[PDB]
Amino acid sequence: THVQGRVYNFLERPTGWKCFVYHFAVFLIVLVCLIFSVLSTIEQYAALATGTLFWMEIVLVVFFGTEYVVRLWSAGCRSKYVGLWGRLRFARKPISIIDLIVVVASMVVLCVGSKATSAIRGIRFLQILRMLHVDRQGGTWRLLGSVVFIHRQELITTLYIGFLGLIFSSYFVYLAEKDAVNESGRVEFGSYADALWWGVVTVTTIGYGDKVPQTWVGKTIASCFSVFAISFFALPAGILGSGFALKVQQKQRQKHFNRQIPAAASLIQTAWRCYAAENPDSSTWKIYILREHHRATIKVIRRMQYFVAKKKFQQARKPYDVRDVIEQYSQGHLNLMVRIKELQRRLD
Amino acid sequence: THVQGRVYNFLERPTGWKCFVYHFAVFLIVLVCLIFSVLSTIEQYAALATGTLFWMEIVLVVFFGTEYVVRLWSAGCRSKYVGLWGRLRFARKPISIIDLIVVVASMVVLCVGSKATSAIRGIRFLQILRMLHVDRQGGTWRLLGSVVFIHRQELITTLYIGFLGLIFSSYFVYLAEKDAVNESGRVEFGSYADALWWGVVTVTTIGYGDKVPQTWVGKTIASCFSVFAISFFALPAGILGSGFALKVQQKQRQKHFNRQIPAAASLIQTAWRCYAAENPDSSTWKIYILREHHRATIKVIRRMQYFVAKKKFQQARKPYDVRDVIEQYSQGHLNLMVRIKELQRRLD
Amino acid sequence: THVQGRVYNFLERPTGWKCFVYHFAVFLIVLVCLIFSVLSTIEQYAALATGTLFWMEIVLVVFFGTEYVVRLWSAGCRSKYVGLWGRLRFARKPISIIDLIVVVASMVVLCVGSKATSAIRGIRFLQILRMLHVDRQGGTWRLLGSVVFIHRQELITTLYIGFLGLIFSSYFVYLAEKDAVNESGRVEFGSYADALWWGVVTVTTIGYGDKVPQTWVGKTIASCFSVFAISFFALPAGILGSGFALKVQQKQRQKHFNRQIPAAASLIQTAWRCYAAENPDSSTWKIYILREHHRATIKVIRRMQYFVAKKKFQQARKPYDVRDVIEQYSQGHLNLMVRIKELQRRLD
Amino acid sequence: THVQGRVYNFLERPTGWKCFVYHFAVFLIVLVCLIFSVLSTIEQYAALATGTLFWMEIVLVVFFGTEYVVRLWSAGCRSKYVGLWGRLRFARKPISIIDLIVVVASMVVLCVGSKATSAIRGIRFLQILRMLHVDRQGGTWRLLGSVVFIHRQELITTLYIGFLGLIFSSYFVYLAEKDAVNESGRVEFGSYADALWWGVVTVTTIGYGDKVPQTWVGKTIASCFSVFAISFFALPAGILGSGFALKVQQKQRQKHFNRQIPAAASLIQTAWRCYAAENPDSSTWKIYILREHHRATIKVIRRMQYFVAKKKFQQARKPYDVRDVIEQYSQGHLNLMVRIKELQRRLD
Amino acid sequence: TEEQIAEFKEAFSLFDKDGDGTITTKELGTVMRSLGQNPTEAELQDMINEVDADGNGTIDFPEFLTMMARKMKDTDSEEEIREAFRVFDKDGNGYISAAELRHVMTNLGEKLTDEEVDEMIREADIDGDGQVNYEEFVQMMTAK
Amino acid sequence: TEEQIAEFKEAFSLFDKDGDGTITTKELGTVMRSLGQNPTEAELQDMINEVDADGNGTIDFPEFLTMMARKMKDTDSEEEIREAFRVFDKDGNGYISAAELRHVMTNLGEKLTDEEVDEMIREADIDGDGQVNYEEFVQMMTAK
Amino acid sequence: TEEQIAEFKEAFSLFDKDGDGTITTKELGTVMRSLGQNPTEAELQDMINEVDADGNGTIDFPEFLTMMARKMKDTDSEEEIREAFRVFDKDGNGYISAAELRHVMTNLGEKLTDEEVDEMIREADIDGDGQVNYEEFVQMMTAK
Amino acid sequence: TEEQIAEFKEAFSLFDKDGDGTITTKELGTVMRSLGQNPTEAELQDMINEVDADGNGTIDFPEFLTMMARKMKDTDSEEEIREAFRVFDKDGNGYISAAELRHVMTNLGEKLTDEEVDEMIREADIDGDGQVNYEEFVQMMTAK
Ligand SMILES: COc1ccc(-c2csc(NC(=O)[C@H]3CCCCN3S(=O)(=O)c3ccc(C)cc3)n2)cc1
Ligand SMILES: COc1ccc(-c2csc(NC(=O)[C@H]3CCCCN3S(=O)(=O)c3ccc(C)cc3)n2)cc1
Ligand SMILES: [K+]
Ligand SMILES: [K+]
Ligand SMILES: [K+]
Ligand SMILES: [K+]
Repeated sequence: THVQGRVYNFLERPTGWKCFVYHFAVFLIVLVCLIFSVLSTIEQYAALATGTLFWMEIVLVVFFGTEYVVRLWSAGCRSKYVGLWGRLRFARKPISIIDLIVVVASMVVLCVGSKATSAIRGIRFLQILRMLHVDRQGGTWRLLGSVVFIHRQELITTLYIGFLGLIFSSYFVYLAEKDAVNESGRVEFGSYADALWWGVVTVTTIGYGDKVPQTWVGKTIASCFSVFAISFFALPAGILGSGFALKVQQKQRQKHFNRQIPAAASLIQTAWRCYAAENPDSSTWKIYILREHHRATIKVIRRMQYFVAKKKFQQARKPYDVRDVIEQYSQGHLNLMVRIKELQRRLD
Repeated sequence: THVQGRVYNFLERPTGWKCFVYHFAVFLIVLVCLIFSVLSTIEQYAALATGTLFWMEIVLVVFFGTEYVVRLWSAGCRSKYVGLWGRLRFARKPISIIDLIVVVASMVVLCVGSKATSAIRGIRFLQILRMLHVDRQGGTWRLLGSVVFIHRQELITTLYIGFLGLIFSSYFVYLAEKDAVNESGRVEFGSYADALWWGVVTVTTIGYGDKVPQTWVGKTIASCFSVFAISFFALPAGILGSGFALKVQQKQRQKHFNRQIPAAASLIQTAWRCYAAENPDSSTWKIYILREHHRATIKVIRRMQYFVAKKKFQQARKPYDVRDVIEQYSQGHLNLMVRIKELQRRLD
Repeated sequence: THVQGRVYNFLERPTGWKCFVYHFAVFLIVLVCLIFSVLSTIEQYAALATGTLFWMEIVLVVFFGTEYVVRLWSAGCRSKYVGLWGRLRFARKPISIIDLIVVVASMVVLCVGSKATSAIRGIRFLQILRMLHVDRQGGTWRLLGSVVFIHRQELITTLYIGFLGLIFSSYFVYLAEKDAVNESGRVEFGSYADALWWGVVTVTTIGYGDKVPQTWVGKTIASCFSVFAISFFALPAGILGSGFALKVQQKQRQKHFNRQIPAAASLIQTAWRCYAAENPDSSTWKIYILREHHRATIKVIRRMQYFVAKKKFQQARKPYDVRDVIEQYSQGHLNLMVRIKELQRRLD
Repeated sequence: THVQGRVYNFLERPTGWKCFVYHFAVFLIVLVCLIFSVLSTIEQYAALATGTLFWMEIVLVVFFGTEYVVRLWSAGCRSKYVGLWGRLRFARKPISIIDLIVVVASMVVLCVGSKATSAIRGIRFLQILRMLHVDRQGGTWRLLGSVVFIHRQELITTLYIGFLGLIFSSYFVYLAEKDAVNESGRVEFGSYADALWWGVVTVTTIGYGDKVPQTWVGKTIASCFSVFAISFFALPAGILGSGFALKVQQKQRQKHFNRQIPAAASLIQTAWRCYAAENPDSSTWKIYILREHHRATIKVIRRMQYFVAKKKFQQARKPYDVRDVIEQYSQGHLNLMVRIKELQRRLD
Repeated sequence: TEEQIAEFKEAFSLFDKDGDGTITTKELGTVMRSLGQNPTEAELQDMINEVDADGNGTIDFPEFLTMMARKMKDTDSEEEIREAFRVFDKDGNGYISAAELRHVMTNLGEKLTDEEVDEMIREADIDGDGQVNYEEFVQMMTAK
Repeated sequence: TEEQIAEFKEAFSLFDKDGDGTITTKELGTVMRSLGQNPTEAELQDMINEVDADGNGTIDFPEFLTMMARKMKDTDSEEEIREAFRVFDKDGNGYISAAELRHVMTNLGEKLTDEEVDEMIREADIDGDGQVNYEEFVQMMTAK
Repeated sequence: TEEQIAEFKEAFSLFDKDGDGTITTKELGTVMRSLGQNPTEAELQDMINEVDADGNGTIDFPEFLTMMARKMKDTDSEEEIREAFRVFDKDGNGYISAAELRHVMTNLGEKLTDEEVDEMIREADIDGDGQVNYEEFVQMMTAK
Repeated sequence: TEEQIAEFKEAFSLFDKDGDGTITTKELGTVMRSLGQNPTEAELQDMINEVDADGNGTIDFPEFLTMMARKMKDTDSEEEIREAFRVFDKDGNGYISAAELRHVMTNLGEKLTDEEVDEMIREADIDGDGQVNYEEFVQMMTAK
């Protein structure tokens, strides 16, 4: 039944170019439908857009619905997806929920709208929402969440500190300039809310220029603030960049080392050997060639061997470091000198 | 008296979720009281805010005051805090000073205000000031100060250089454009103060746009300035990010290595052995089995052993590096070849 | 015929100062001609510029045309460029196409224009286009493309995510503020196009200030957006900087290690030895001192040796890492202990 | 004559706090005089400033002049500064030229001005120029220049590329919007000069907002430009930060390793031994215990030893790396196995 | 757990063989060589590092009990075993070939007896184009 | 390919020398020492690492066939050889000196017999001021 | 300090044992083996690296005096000892258990004599639920 | 330079001792042991690495000539020597003490004969409070 897995990997785990050409095409179709929705807002072009967004909509719903059904049937190539309950587990994950919501809500809106302005008010958001459909495996999102989690302390730190500096400096500016009137006669810093607004738009280096301080006190404080606080709203860029880079690079350098394969073999083998231990009449007992107490000790050794293999494999899943070098050099030199002494005794 | 340490670690060194839920709740309460203070500024909502900030204020002062007393009593679980003088040392540290000031000043303002606009003028700052209460151990601040101290030279450097470039380029612009009149008829660059203002808001990439150069000389200089000087007000972000990251990562990778434990044991043991050395009738003298001069040499050896352990432990407190590898390889190879020669002689 | 290679390396692979002085001079000439073209736009100075851009143009076309012909003749010093077809391959590469287009189009425009305003409309772009002529080997472009390719996943990721955040937050702002009227009476956020404009100019930290949100909902969303999304349009700076740095540094540290030379020797030598294997009457067969089956085994060994040398050299082309250390330590210690056992047996 | 070196290191190579307090004080004095000069520009305070800048000026010139003479006399503690010619070499370096120019020009302006508005027009620049006096050793500038030189290729690259993108995109915008009229009726993009201005202020993320594109073509191009080009004017921050950090850190980690001391000893010793070689009747010839040809071979060996020590010391001046580990492991293992074979032969 | 600690004290006596209460590397290698196994020194060292929590280099009886006490049917061990299979999975569909598995067991890592593999294969429904669902084996040998 | 696999089975028999079907390090070093070569252990190890794809440490017959099957006239091997020459090229023009090449062959790496070099030089048009185009050698020895 | 340097010259004579004025690794290992200690070579090396400031590899008499001259009751050594205890502190409250401390002393690091530990425990007020304040020990053994 | 290359061919003959034209590690260690020096293998290796530019492991006669040809009075060697002194300079003023220098020469690195140091000190004006300007020594021993 190779057809099933074939179309699966064509749809879910794409490689090559034909796959890529397909997914890129679908991306272009969804972007194009979006930009028609963009042009639905402009009063100059709400004429054509509203009309052409009726044909495209039904085309896309039949497309993606057919596609979803094919996909859901093809998922059975996996092992945890076979069975009705397997399928129901396959629809449980997020992106499939997204696809289902989009298609079903498209059907609802198109069937109510033909016989309705709130329709299009919904269509625009659905067109916006379909973009989630591109990432077929959530690799981007998983990467981000990982790297954010690793660096949670740094980010909480800079967030806290920049927050405080914003609060305090903006209060001080508010006190300084609640009376200051703009050249146009209006008061920019009426309230602490507006000072907070100014502070946010300043500290992060945007500077619309809609609120400016006038008095020497405010300018002094704004200078110190803008010079010493902005750098806390710009750390995350560097942190996240380093994290993304290192994450990806380790994830692709681990595509090379092959000791993972023997270690995995060893792990599986000792695990099943341990399981064979419990049953008394297992055949594996013949490996030692009557069993007064041997049951115990054999179980002990095999148990240990299992946990040893477990940890060796686990540590093999990670890159190398200086600790490995130091420890192995120690062990080797020690075993060496032990043998040196053994021979130095053999001379007697 | 486990109740004491239990509530301590519930309040001061929190872990789990119940602790976290509590601290998060308290954070929400203080943020919410702040934003009511924010709305006290807006003339539309100074009615409700001033009123509701009377009930909440007394609720919070009884809350945090009770909390502080419980905390100060529970501190006795520590060893340097037992005793009245221990407590008085516990209140001496900064964050406790903060908490005390907030609660006491709250009591003062609420008792004067009920029987008073300067009151609320103080309340807003106290609400702002309570946010310090969140970090229970100053981890954020300690981290920042550490990383800043490490990179003090780089930061002084970039500060100095960007400062100079600002001064000189802004003077040149002032000379260029003290006559230039805006389209609205006013002169932006009246004084060197305003050119400095423009320079600060430019070099740091904000750009309110309230001051702009008009003449070709000013635009030329501003281009060169903005292209070649801005990068000195943006180094600190990268520096601080790298520092935070590395600091945290080393601080959590050191949670693993266990040679610290034997080295600490060794240190304590040789230290107390050295102290046992001085007293002549110590029992430890029996370890060697009469003391003509042995006093001296034993003290010498034990003294040395102490400083050896001291430095070994100290160096064990830090991560690994290539120096370790090189030195230990040298030592091992040398000891090896020495034994090789010893045996090569044994063959005779 | 050393003249040929001499002028080649003077023009194509420059070193020293005289070369550098020449190329720098040519750069100044092209920049200067550009800035005259700049001044051709200003109505105050379209008089002089249009006139002086007639003499300079013919000077430059004769200069660069003579230069191109000299260059194309001098290319024969290389080996893949000798022959008419070699030359035709030399003109096939991009930068030579650029040079040819510039000179030829210059001839066309100058001959049509003397006996014509669309001329100068073309001249400005050709002056702009000549700047490609500076990089004689495309080192900048090759570097960029390399480093971009390496980090393609990170960049696609941040692009995707920042794109989505832009789309969604800008839609939300549009809903919030399609009714909001500016102080000047006009509506900034008329359409979703304008909200996208605002979003682009915001998220990337420019902030012209031509579009601002007025309503508390918009300001809230803009705050969260500007604080949490901007950092995705600023990752590429850090990523690309690290990549450029590391790329260059490895490319210049590899100027030192010399094991590449023996490995290359070995590679070439075993390759040609393998090729000598096929011909039966090769002289190399005398190296072993009749050939019943020796043909096979000799071919097998030499084949293997070739692929061994291939991979050793390939791995020698790259910098060092911890893997090398670990593997070689293992191998050495193992070979050692094998010999230890061999001798321990020799004692019997 | 320890007084001389004492005051030298108090003035030139300061350490401690008293030194630091002095230099910090002098910095405050110069900053304060500057800010009076700042207030000389403001018409409200040109009264007091011009007056008080007469007393302070003479105070400072006598101060710094006395200081310079003391300094120049104290420089003789060094060895290359003793002698009149040594002093004349000491005044030749930049910062001393700066100090001399400031004091002398101060004398000139104060003596012409008392018996003169161009005076103060000069004073402001001299006050600005005195800030160079702070860095007593040019450590900041030397650091910057070093790190810039190391990363010259990357910076030239990004400069070139961002330059090109600016030129081309700004031309395209100019073509798009030479007709576009602002809401206020004026034409922002009159000339390509103004488009270049807009491009500079955009690409670098300032955004004054004085020039904005109106037409959909311009907005499209500006979006692509601002999203894909800005990151080239922000690389230098990351590059320079990494460079500063690494530079400083290596410069302070090299304060620890002590093999530099034996290597330096060895170097000096073999150098002078080689020099002792030439003179026939040197005493050092007795180290070997008649000289038929021994002259030659001894000179050969000593010459080699010198260059060996030279390179060993040179390499000792730098930090460690994996190359060291690999090479030394190889050498040690090889020497080992050689001795293994030697003994394996000894058993016969 | 009194019978449990009884059996564990019994089992610990077989390794102790004296009144020490600690297990040395030699003290374990002897027991193993009685079974005709011939482990390497570093192997016994690795076995004994992953039992002791004191770092001294031997197994106290509480450490022995801690080892015995924790369970193989674990939230994490299940995932480890499942992720170990996937190294040998072509296309990652959750199935592997019969002959492939037989080849991996008898050749890689600690090579198995052929009859042990013959037992292993028949534990699971091997039919259906020769493919086998390895999560079945996981649930089986994690059932304890 | 039946005659091809016939010859490859024949050739594999010379290394196997028994009914194992796998080639050990010793099992290859013996064959080589029959030719009077005296390779190092690590040399045979490196030879045998770059044949097997199982990681076990010997050469199965399919691995032997995989080795024989792939081609020297390759898109990548051509580039590798061409880039190997350039290490010895002064000015990178695509030409090298006769005497220089003779010196490199007879001294560096696995030193060649002089007469082998005498054969090597005359394969290419060596005249024309003594220079030689090495891409000619590349196309020659990549013609197979 | 004349009696101090007198005693230090006396003590240095016991290690010197001749007119060298420098102490070799062997020259110290002999003295220690007279006490029945049996140190390792690298141990004596580490002992002797942390005395000399010349880097030559022996202890001059001024270096010996420098060692003796500096004090144990130090601002930094106090902190080091205090921070060494905290490795063994559960909950970090500044208290540790009696039995725990006895276990750590007699087992980890350079194992102590039991009676030495019996002396150690009774130096401090051990009562009060068996807990002990270790800063007391710190102040004691840093009193000199 | 004909007498120069004559003397260099003469000197090279003393190391060659046969018609090889290359110098082996042994081939140099023999000459040195004739002088009663006893160098280490790695020492001769380091000596010989910094002569050859071919990487083969011996010294051709042109390499020998290249060594002899380049000069000690160099723009860079002067700076290296000057910067080597500064390691031992307190306060960096360009002066060092007489006794300090005598101590450094006779103890650190390749220890000198005392009379050699007695020659060394008197080459420079040592008077003037015992200080000495080491740039004088630099200019002297870089005068060749
Ligand atoms: C151009 O050269 C530079 C530029 C900047 C630095 C640098 C290092 S640490 C740092 N800021 C800071 O460490 C924090 C904290 C100290 C004050 C300045 N900022 S605060 O405004 O956010 C701020 C303000 C007020 C409150 C209540 C909390 C937070 N600024 C170093 C070198
Ligand atoms: C886009 O590609 C780029 C962009 C920038 C660089 C780069 C490296 S170093 C550097 N600036 C600098 O090194 C400093 C110093 C030299 C002039 C420019 N800046 S200054 O204005 O602060 C400045 C101006 C005037 C004064 C008195 C002090 C300081 N700019 C490299 C590549
Ligand atoms: K901005
Ligand atoms: K703006
Ligand atoms: K910005
Ligand atoms: K702006």
